[PDB]
Amino acid sequence: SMRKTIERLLNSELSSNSIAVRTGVSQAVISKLRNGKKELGNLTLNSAEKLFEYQKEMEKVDTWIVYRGRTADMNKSYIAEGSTYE
Amino acid sequence: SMRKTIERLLNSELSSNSIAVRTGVSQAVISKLRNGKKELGNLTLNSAEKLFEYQKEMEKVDTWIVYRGRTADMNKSYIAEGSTYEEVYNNFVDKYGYDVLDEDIYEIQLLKKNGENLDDYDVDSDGINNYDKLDEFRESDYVDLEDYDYRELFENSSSQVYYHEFEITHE
Amino acid sequence: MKRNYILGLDIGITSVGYGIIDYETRDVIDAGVRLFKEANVENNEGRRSKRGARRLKRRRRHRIQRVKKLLFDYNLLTDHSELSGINPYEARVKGLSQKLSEEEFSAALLHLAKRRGVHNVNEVEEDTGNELSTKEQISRNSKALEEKYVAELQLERLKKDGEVRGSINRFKTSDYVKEAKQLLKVQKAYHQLDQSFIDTYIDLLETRRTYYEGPGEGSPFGWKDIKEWYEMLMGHCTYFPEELRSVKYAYNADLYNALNDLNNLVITRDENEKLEYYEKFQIIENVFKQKKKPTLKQIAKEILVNEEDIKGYRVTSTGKPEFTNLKVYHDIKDITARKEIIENAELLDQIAKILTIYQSSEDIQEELTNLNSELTQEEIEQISNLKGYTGTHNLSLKAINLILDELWHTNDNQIAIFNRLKLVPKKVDLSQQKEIPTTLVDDFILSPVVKRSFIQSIKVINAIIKKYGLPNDIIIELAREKNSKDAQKMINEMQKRNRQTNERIEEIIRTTGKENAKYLIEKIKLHDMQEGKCLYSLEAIPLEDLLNNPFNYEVDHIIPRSVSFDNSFNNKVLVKQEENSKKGNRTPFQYLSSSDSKISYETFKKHILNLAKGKGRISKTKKEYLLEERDINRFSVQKDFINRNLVDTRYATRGLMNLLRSYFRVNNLDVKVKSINGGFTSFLRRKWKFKKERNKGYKHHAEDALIIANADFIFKEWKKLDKAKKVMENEIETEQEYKEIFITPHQIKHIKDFKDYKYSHRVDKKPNRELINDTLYSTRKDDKGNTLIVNNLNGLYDKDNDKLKKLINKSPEKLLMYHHDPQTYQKLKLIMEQYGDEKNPLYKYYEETGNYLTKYSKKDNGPVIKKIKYYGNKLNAHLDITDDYPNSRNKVVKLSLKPYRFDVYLDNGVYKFVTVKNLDVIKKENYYEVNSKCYEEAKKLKKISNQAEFIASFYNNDLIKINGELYRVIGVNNDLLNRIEVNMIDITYREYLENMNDKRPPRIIKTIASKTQSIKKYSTDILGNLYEVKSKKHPQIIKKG
RNA sequence: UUUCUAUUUACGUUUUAGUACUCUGGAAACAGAAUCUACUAAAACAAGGCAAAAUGCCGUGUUUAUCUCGUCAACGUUGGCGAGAU
DNA sequence: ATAATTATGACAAATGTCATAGAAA
DNA sequence: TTTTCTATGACATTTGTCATAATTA
Repeated sequence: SMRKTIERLLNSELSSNSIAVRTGVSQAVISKLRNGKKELGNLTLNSAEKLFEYQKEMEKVDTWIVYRGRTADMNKSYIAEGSTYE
Repeated sequence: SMRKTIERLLNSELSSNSIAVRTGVSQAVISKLRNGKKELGNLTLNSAEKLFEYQKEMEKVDTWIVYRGRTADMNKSYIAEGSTYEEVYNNFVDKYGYDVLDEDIYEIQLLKKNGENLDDYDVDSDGINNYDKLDEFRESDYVDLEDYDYRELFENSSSQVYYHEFEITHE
Repeated sequence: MKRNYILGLDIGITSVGYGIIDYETRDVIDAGVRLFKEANVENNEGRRSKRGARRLKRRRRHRIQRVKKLLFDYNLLTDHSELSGINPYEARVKGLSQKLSEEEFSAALLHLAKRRGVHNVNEVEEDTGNELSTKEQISRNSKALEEKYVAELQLERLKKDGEVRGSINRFKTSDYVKEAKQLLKVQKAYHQLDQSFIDTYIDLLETRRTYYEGPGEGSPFGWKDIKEWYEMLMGHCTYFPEELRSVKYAYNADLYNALNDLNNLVITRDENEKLEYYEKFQIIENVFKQKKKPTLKQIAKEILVNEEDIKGYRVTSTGKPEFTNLKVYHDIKDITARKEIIENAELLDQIAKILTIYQSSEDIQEELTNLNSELTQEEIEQISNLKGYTGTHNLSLKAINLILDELWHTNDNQIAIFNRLKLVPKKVDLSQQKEIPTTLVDDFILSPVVKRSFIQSIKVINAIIKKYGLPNDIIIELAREKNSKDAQKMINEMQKRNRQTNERIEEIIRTTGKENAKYLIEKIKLHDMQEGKCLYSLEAIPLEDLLNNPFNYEVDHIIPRSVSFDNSFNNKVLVKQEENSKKGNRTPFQYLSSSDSKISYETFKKHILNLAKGKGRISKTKKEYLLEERDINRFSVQKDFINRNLVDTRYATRGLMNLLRSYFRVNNLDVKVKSINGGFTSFLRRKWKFKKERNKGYKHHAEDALIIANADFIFKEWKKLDKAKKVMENEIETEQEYKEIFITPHQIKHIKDFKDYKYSHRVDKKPNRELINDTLYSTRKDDKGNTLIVNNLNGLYDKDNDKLKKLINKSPEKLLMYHHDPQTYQKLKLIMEQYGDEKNPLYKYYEETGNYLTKYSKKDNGPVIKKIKYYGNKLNAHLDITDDYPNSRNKVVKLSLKPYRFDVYLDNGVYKFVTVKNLDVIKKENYYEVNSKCYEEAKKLKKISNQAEFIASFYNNDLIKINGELYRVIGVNNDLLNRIEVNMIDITYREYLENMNDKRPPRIIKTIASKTQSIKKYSTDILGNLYEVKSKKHPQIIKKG
């Protein structure tokens, strides 16, 4: 539960309720953290891990994907590549 | 504060009180986590970051290898220590000098590892005696020693350091 | 001539750099560095352990000789008699009964004598590498020797185990004496013996020199009797010459150390912060006489105040508070608690001295018995078994009483007591001496590295005084590292810390997604230490906000730098710009007391104390700086800060400072000498931006020294710190004023541009330095007529030693076994092939069969094989000692003749040299003289004519000039091939290779045999001037030594 | 701040000698051979230098530019002293 | 309308930071 | 002796969970 990454989620433009739904942590706790009524240090490791895991997914940018497709006989091969699966 | 690393410190042989003094956390909590009366998840990030920072240093274990070498009579003792065996050789040739180990041992091992025949270079008690040829071999890109053979460099010298005993500490 | 100048010293562990600065113009008259090979305790442990051996060998030989002479007297042993075939063990057992023939008897007596065994069981001084301690071994042997004498046990071991020698044959002298007298009582009934002979033989068998008798007559390391023994072991006290130094664990000196700690303690109370005579007596009595190990909590309870108010005490490495305890007094109370013993200072002192000097308990009990005290006989036996009293040289008792009296009455500390009393060393009269005397450095107890550095530094001072006149000011820095083993440990630890911080920084850069962390390392280090909490307002601080808006937070100093003189991260914090602006050049105490802060002082203290304990993020000094309630305006408090941060306090620097100050005061020379802390020069290096690199060679030890001298000039151009100078030699400003005072890089570019950095090295003419590496390798003769050294493979059965394997597969013909005994090679090979996978096939064989590799036998009764000998290499240089070993079929040689010096000759236009080896310098009394015959033989071996002109003679580190490139000789590599070894004068070659990233081998080796146009000799004085040396026309034969 | 000394034990590297080992001649007594591997005694264990039946004694550490003047000492060269120079 | 989001609680059950207890060596 | 070892708990405070009441486009 890196303090810096959890800090990025709390300072993100993502909604407190929206973060809460995905994290599973209460919107109340998220709001009181942004309010400062609560401190990140006093947070249970379980809750801290959930916030850290949720923030990790957003750092999936810069991906490059290649498609190798073989015809049923494994003989003729079709290959294409691009930034997003689209 | 990765749960796995804290789980590793809890599973360590270090005394609950020993970790507490170093981390600043209470022996009570560490002992209760180990007993299982307390869940690592329920711990605060503040206290867990402390236990995590402790493990970090232990996780990256740094081996310290201390060379104790006694002269044949067991009377005069030579001792050097360093991080990788290569460091042990480099300290022993600085503090106590090269002429303590057998003459020209570093060169002889390098030539042997590359695969050259030692006899051609006239290996002697003084060691490489055909300096002219050694210089040519050095010119060729030699294959360097692998930090597991500096031990061999120390244990193939009996001129003065007859009894050699290496102690390796991991922490 | 006469030029006012400031002198600066950088006294390292392997160098002493000196620098000269103009008093007026910040100029640089001369810089340099004296060098010397690192002193090591080991070498002296070498000479001493060996001396200790030669002596054991000499005493054994002398006892054998005396017994042989005695047996000639009674006609039992005669020159004609042959003692060759008699077996010692079988004869001792027979003679314990029956009769012994004249030979067998002689063999047995000579035999016991060769080996008497230990006397004081614990007297032994050795490591437990044998896995069986000496005391436990004697205990087991005695438990086995209840009804059997020594000979019986040894013979039984030889017949059953097959061995006698080893670590199992360590006995006690009493059993040997019993066996000797038992056999003699029987054998005297058949041969002509008298009780005088019996007593003489028993005496010779058990005689031994006690530790307080020393060597015999005529020894330089001896003493006439026991009073002289006290004098030698204790030594005359430097402070009062006629009085001898006392022991350290003695009660009075314990009281002195404890009172030092008690005086140092500061307690925040309505009374004075320093404790006064009456409550000091109360605390010392109660705490240090009722509890074995005093703690801070006990002090707080007895004075009934808060432990939170106690500051200024020594702390252990683990953070536990440390208080020196009256160990001897509690040890007394443990056994006996009567009043008559514990309140007698002289009795307790004498008890301590006896326990410390007399190692043997039997001597201790006797010495207390001779002391007419109130001790009872039963109590003396128990007190005699006390241990851990092992300090010999400590301040004299007469001076200890004087210091204790002043300590009791006043709240002062030792340093200022010494200044007030003006105690001056009196071992050597400073008035008569023309130059600072290097003798005084011997007395202070300093490690040999520091002693050598001090002697070299004093010689540098003498040379500079003789050359450029009297120095107006001297600044002395002793470097932090105690010895090299610490320089590496520290460098390794620092590297590890740097790596962990780099790991934090790189992870932060990725998580933030910004590169701001690259210049934000100082703040980000502070953030987690404060846990993102403004220490002045308690408000939580986001790490991301610090990267996004670095200007919203600033690195403020807890204490103003005009007094704190501390610029470490301990004195730095991350605070709100408004908090720093409101705080000013003041202390956090009065500011949190003031209404400007948005938090109360008590809550601040509570948060600081809990934070300090948690996560070890607040250092010990950090909370003291934060909670410094005492006003900085007080002169004593500013002085305390200067001493803790700017003035060195280690014993070594002080002793050198006191010696120099006493010398300058006695001669009435207006010379101010001052010291600088190790971190201050690092800070002043950092802020003047001189730290480009640390591998430019030795010129680093010079440059730092220059900066040191510059410090003096910046402590007199500004009156704001001028008073502080008067404090160091013996108002309050903001931090930007501090930057204005110290950062200013004007006339400091001179250190950057100066290039004439003279260097010098210490020539080592000492003769008898060492002769031949000791390992008496045997030799054999091969088919081709050469001679091969026979190295022996050892520890074959050990798990990690794979030598046998590698040799077997690569070259079997090298094991002597291959030809002299073939069958056994077949057994070894079959074993190596089957279990070849393991690193050590022999260990795996032992792990499955449980048998060592026995020699091949038809009956399978062969002995074990633990050493296999193998031909190794050919023989080139050797000190042939074969003459000592009689009738040797094969030669016996030693290797690596250590060269003493080499003399260069110019014959027929070509330069050759003859190596005067150390073996050719024979010693007659005081003088050391070069063996003429061996020198002539070596000269003729080099094909040198008798009219060859003599050029020079080079010892170690004498400067040589070959073909125009200067070098320093380390010693000749191979004489036959005419190769000498030189390392460059400025930077050690190993470093010269790294600054070019070259991979050439590390030792420059140059050849003088041919194509050598010039071989001149240059020499350099302790300062470092380079003067070409014109030597004498005959090589030196007699060195006074 | 922890150096400088002090006494002692067992080992240990080596040679010789002996007993086992290996081998050949050979029925072998033994004769040898080989000197390899284990024990066992004795001897040497920095080159050596004193000393003279002594609980004997020194030899791997500290201190070190070189040349010179004179002074003094050991003994001519080294000292040591001083005073210079390079 | 309406839904997602934003602020405060209540409460059972923990936690950090201090002890002590008894043991163990 | 005595001095750290685990274990257990006290207490003031804070959690996590599970609510509301409001809010705005």
